[PDB]
Order: sequence, then structure tokens, then C-alpha cells
Amino acid sequence: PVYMVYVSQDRLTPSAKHAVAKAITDAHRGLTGAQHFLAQVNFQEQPAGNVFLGGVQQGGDTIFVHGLHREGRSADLKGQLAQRIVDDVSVAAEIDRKHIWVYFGEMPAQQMVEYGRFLPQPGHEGEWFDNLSSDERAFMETNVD
Amino acid sequence: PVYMVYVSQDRLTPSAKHAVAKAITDAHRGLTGAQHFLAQVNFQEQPAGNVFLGGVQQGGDTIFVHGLHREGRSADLKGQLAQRIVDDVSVAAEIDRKHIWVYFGEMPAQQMVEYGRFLPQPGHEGEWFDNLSSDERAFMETNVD
Amino acid sequence: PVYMVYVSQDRLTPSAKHAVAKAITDAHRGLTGAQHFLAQVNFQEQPAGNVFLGGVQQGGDTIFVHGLHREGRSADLKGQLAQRIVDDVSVAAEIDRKHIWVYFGEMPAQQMVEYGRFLPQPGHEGEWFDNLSSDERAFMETNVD
Repeated sequence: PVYMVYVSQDRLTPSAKHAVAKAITDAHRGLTGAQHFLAQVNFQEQPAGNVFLGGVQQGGDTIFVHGLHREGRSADLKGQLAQRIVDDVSVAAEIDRKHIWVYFGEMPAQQMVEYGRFLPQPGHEGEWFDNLSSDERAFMETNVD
Repeated sequence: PVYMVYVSQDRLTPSAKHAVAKAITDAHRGLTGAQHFLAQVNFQEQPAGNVFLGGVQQGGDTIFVHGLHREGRSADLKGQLAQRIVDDVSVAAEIDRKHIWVYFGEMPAQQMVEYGRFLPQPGHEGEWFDNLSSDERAFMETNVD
Repeated sequence: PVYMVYVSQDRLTPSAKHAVAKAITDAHRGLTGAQHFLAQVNFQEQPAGNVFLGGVQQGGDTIFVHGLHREGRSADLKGQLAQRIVDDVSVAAEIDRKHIWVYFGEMPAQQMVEYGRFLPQPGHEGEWFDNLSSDERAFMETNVD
């Protein structure tokens, strides 16, 4: 999946971003079994005051996670995943949960490319990996922590 | 909902951003009935020259709006709102309509979190808002302009 | 279509961006027939280090294309188009295929506005442009490369 994380500039230090990226990555691997290296976290920083709530300009304490997934999981699994993201980014970023927004959008795995390869169904995770070339396997292998 | 409003850096003064955000928020509120505070407007600024139309580099005048909504509303209603966003953004931004792009994506409410809580089905924001903790209500309430 | 393209700051020089804009715009028109000027390429730059893969922070060699489309095309065509963007951006940007991620999202044309007007169903692009205003037709026509 790809997790677009829209935050205010400076509100997360490189350590906070790294903690937030780990929290979302570990939450996703935890509840879906998709390997670590398959989860992208992409911070989009914008100066404070670019976020408006009900027409009201905001300071730098808003966090909007927009997760982009493949289709095929149950509404229940997706509920738990968004809740665990909320709780684990609140902790990792030292921000209160009311400041956190989370949207999941889904697409067919047939129109999703990661590491230049079409993604498999969530009922295909392990077999897809074993049938990748060894140069690709190794390169993905590096993006784990 | 969340509205990602993609624009050129320095195209909009703080008050024009303010005017655009209010124009989108009242629009959405006017047409769906969902409470003011529920709508987020998130301005993403990029240097001018980052937008290509038909391969042609553009100036600072493009406006893309990506509205992320809950599933459940009719096509006639959704068109009404997008047409209205083009018109009132054009005024609030003093920018010609021909520059305005508006896309609406939808997601099950069950996978959408705002202020750390899951959203109700559309048309049900009344009860949902009453069953929130009093602290969450109060925080939300202050986000009405 | 709108192609949100997420890259690190200064990874793509102005010519490099034009090259990536071109490969994306030409692959899309080349496979669906839809007129050149109707494709937006929007570059979202962020400082290097804001991309994490599997929790590991990245340098500046990551590319995420998020493609926003009208509904109505086949998985077959959507597949060929995604593969062609990977191939044509790896060449245009001078980056290994393993670094390009491409997601396609779909929306009913009826909730999509380009140049301030609703889009047609994919099987109607010719006689839709034939009912646009002079200025509109003229406007879009200048953004052909």
C-alpha cells in the first residue's frame, strides 16, 4: 500500500517522521501480513495554516493519513487497521487522537504497481514474492526495519 | 470530507485561501447537510511550473481539487456540488473556471476516520455527533467559521 | 486524467519533468485515444528523506504516480497503460524500474470536472469537445505539444 501522510512543516522532526513511518508500517504488516518492504509512507509537508477545518484556519497539529490499498479485505479488518493507525500515530507523533484523520481508498491489485511489478491479490502474497527475480527480491529485502 | 486543493505556491494570499476554503466548506455543507466542522480543506502548494497540461508547462493559475467523500450520495447531488465548487472557487480565487479541475472519490464511511472517530453513513451525522464524548464535541464545535 | 507524481526535490530538472510529463501524457493518449490536452501531470515535490519503504528512510530516487481516471476501461487496457508508464518514466527520468510505483484510481465521469465542465464517458470524447465554447476549445487546444 501507499500511505500519504499530510502534516504541517516542522511539526515532525526526522525522528518523529521515522517513528510515524514505523508505526504505520508495523500496523499494516501486523493486520494484513503484507511484507514490510511493500508499505510506503510518504510525508507531504506544507507550511502551517494550509489546513482549514470548517472554514477555520489551523495551526500545525493536523495529521491526515490517506491510505491507498488493494481491494479484497473485509470492512472489519479495515476498521481495525485505521483504528490502530490512529492510536499508533497519536503515540509515535505525540499528538492527540482528535487531530488525526484517516481515509482508506482501494483499487484492484491489477492496476497497482510497486517496485515496477503488478501487485498480487491479498490471497497471493507469498507466491508473488517467490516468483520474483533474485535481483528484485534482494532490493526489496533492503527496505525492512 | 477532505478536499485536497492543489495550487501554485503564492497564487493565493492567506485570505484567498481563506475565501476558497470557506467557499468549498459552505458548498459541501449547503448540499449534504453535514456539519461545518466535518469538512477539511487542505491546500497543497507547489512551485509554479510543476503542472503540465497536454505536456505543456503551465504557470501559477491551475487549480486541482480532489474531494474525498463518504459513499452514499446520488450522482445528481454529487454533480451539483462539483459544479458549485468550480463556480464559488472561481469567485473566491478570482480565477477563471477553465483553470478549475474537480474530482470526487468515495469510500465506505466505515473506513473513514475524522477527529479519531469513524464517520456515520451519510444523512446520520446528527445522532453520531450526539453520541460523542463531550470533549470531542467541544473540540469539533470550535471549528465552525 | 490527472497524474499526481510524487518526487523528491531537485531529482527532476525542468527538462526532466517535461520528459516525464511527456512520457506519461503520450502513453495515456497513445492507449486510450483521449485527446492530448486532457491529461494533467502534477509534480508534487518534497524534500529527500520524506519517503519511507518498510520503515526505512529513502534517498531521492523514488517515484509514485497516482493516476486518477474515469471509470469504463478494461483491466487489460489499464494494465498496459500502467506498464507503459513504468517503462516510459524509467527512460524519461533515468531511474531503475524498481523505484517507480504506479496506482490507478477510478471515478464515474459524472463526478469529474476538467476545464470547468463535466467529463464524458470514455466513449464520447469527440462530440463532447464539439459542444464546448470557442474559448474552451481554443483554451484546451493551446495545451497540445
